[PDB]
Amino acid sequence: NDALHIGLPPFLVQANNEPRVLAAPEARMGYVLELVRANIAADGGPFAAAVFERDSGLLIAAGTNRVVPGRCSAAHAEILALSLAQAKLDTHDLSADGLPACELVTSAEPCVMCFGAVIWSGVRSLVCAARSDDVEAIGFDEGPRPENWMGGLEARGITVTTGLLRDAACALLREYNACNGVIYNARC
Amino acid sequence: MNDALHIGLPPFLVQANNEPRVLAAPEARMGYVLELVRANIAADGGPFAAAVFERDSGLLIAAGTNRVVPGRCSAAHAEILALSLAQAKLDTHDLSADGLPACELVTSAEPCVMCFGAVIWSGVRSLVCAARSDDVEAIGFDEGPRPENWMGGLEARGITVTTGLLRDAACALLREYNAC
Ligand SMILES: Nc1ccn([C@@H]2O[C@H](CO)[C@@H](O)[C@H]2O)c(=O)n1
Ligand SMILES: [Zn+2]
Ligand SMILES: [Zn+2]
Repeated sequence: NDALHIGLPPFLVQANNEPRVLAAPEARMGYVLELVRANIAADGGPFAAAVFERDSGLLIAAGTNRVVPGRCSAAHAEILALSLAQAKLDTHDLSADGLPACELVTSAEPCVMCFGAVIWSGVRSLVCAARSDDVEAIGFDEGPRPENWMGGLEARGITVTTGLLRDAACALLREYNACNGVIYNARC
Repeated sequence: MNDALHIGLPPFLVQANNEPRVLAAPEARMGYVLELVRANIAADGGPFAAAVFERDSGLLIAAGTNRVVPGRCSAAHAEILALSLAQAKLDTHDLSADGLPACELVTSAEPCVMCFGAVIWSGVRSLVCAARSDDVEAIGFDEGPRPENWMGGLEARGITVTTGLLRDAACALLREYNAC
């Protein structure tokens, strides 16, 4: 109660502690989707994200949705990934002098809150898997984002790419929803 | 710290989140939030503060301030901290959980797009702002690309919005921050 403290589950600490370099976009997203599955198993939401150095593929920090277990509605994957990267690099601005250009790789297009977080973070690129329609058509609300939000990011100098490994990302979302119920199911 | 995400709070804010406070009148609530603004500036933070109160009684639940630079966290806006600390105190991610008294976010200035979203997901049923978006822009702070008619967006989701409460007092503090 004397500070904002969002604990990270073991698999996420593991992810943030082990050096990892993933050059290809598919490799980066593949890893982020692995975190989605691991997070679901760790009582978290079906969302994950990670900040990588854009030009080297070095993983800086990863985050996942810890809203329920962390008793914090702001604990979205993007918020955690961006904040943990900033804490590690010791700056609130990921585009600060001397720092490498950063990229946020996310399992799904950001909700309105994370959309804003991306703009303030300093990352220079956003790479998404599942599309907004995918998540919303599955019961996930992205919230009221501004018109042509992608264009807005582009105007902020933030490059946007979406649909990367979309099929696998959507499969994981539907898999989560298939088990998102109170009635026990051994398959879950 | 390494593992978890840990945003430390300055002395005045730790105190604000532990001392009993019941402020019935909206102006009393905002007056207190503005006091946190000045204290935050003295504590190397941005000129913004916010607090979550029980809407009817005025019982203070939690307070937050802009700790972006000293906390090395761009998401550490006043609103994010206030809503998050309130959720931690009430043991839930949803401030609208059945049984909980209606909550209200009293903030020193209209929210940026990130905090606009945070308010929506928080469970608060009311938002009360002092300084207007234009006042914030007037000292170099960006509200970001918020959707058209953001206030209507909140009202459409069951969140009442009040703006301009003690606006001039809030602006006096914003201008002072800019000058110094
Ligand atoms: N892009 C998105 C979309 C949704 N969510 C999460 O799933 C819940 C319902 O949409 C939301 O409450 C939130 O936990 C998310 O983290 N990120
Ligand atoms: Zn989000
Ligand atoms: Zn904000």
